[PDB]
Amino acid sequence: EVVSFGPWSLDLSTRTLTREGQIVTLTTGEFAVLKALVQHPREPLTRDKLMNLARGREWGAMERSIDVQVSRLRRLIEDNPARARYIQTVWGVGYVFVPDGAEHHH
Amino acid sequence: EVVSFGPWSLDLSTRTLTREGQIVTLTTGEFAVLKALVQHPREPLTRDKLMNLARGRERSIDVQVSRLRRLIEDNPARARYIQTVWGVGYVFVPDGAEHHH
Repeated sequence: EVVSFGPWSLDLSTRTLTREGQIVTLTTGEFAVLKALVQHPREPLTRDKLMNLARGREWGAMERSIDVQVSRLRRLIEDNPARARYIQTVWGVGYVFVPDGAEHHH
Repeated sequence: EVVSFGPWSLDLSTRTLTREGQIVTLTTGEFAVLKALVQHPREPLTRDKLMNLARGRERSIDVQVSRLRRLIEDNPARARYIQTVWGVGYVFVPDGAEHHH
């Protein structure tokens, strides 16, 4: 079960993120949040749903953790982190994984 | 069970890190690694012992420690609370005391 997006590939078996031959170091949390997003393409996830998927509901009180984790994923995977395309912000709700990097209008 | 080090306080009950009245945002991993370290003061932990304590179920740890350091250390390049045990892993020194003392 390997998912691709632009130059990135994520292998959910070996829990590895690759690009251009190199395996990139992710934290367990970054991996868990990325996994959740790629397993829900084009579906908006609230910050709570993301934490519930990534880490379980016993961590729910550290919800703000997710915004930090997403911003670190973005610095890594986005052509331009300030203009994220793979992980887009759903305003007032949370985040959405767009595998093709397509804007809202398409 | 609240532990202090310099201006920092960590409440293992409410899982909150405070300084100067402000609660600081940690990731679950940063919290788990910090908890492990403060629960083992002056005991060198290998990278594996740290991962076993933090997450049960690991290069992740070095990244997590370096982020903890950027946050908690007066000078991150000269860590005093989280010191490097060369070739082994890391040690939590609550008073920030150097190796010679």
